Amino acid sequence: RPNHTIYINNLNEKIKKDELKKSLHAIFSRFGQILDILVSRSLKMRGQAFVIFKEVSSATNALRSMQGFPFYDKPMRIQYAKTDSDIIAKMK
RNA sequence: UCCAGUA
RNA sequence: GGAACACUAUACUACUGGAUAAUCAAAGACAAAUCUGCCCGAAGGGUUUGAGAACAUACCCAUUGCACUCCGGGUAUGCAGAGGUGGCAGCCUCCGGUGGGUUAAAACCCAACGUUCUCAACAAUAGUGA
Ligand SMILES: [Ca+2]
Ligand SMILES: [Ca+2]
Ligand SMILES: [Ca+2]
Ligand SMILES: [Ca+2]
Ligand SMILES: [Ca+2]
Ligand SMILES: [Ca+2]
Ligand SMILES: [Ca+2]
Ligand SMILES: [Ca+2]
Ligand SMILES: [Ca+2]
Ligand SMILES: [Ca+2]
Ligand SMILES: [Ca+2]
Ligand SMILES: [Ca+2]
Ligand SMILES: [Ca+2]
Ligand SMILES: [Ca+2]
Repeated sequence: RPNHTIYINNLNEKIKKDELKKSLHAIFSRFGQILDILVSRSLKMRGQAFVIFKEVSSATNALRSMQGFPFYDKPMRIQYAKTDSDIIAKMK
């Protein structure tokens, strides 16, 4: 079910944390306001990224019209955040 | 291993 | 450069180039100034080497992973960052290599950035100067 944050995995693991951040924000800006974007290259949190929007309609729209997107020769796998992000929890 | 210049 | 004021010589370290005649050339960052705030100490000043650890960058193995506190493993690499008396933050200047601006081209300018901590060793000798 719809949520401000979207979970993206199947991301090219060879990509630097800085480059990936700026690239993600770029392809997801046309969808709405981006409060933040979490990326880690840990053992557990790599190949993935959380991307938070300010509006749920933005996220819902981003998921739908970006699924399987060829992001670094690897078709994205977007999904809704199972849980809510801290940024949003401590707010409303 | 010596010699110069430089640092 | 030369390591706890400062300078010089020597041993010595590094860059670059040479063969007793040891060439020319190349190579070279501590130059200028000594800032602001806060904070810790009995005292603030390391152009040395090493060892751990962390971090970064190449590959290699493993990982398809729901986080929001950094944090898989392995091989190689790191030997350029500097000054402003400790630390954190900011600012000024320098050196370096990227990316912009301006030019006929430079030169000038703008911006972002550049390996850190811990332990251990070493910090000589000769001379000079408060
Ligand atoms: Ca010098
Ligand atoms: Ca000297
Ligand atoms: Ca000395
Ligand atoms: Ca000098
Ligand atoms: Ca000076
Ligand atoms: Ca005192
Ligand atoms: Ca110093
Ligand atoms: Ca690694
Ligand atoms: Ca290593
Ligand atoms: Ca370096
Ligand atoms: Ca410059
Ligand atoms: Ca110029
Ligand atoms: Ca800055
Ligand atoms: Ca100590």
